[PDB]
Amino acid sequence: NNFGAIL
Amino acid sequence: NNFGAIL
Amino acid sequence: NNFGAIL
Repeated sequence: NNFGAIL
Repeated sequence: NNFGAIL
Repeated sequence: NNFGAIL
């Protein structure tokens, strides 16, 4: 799971 | 899991 | 898991 920014 | 920024 | 910045 992603809980931040993947720029 | 990602809890920060992956720029 | 990542809890910081990966620039």
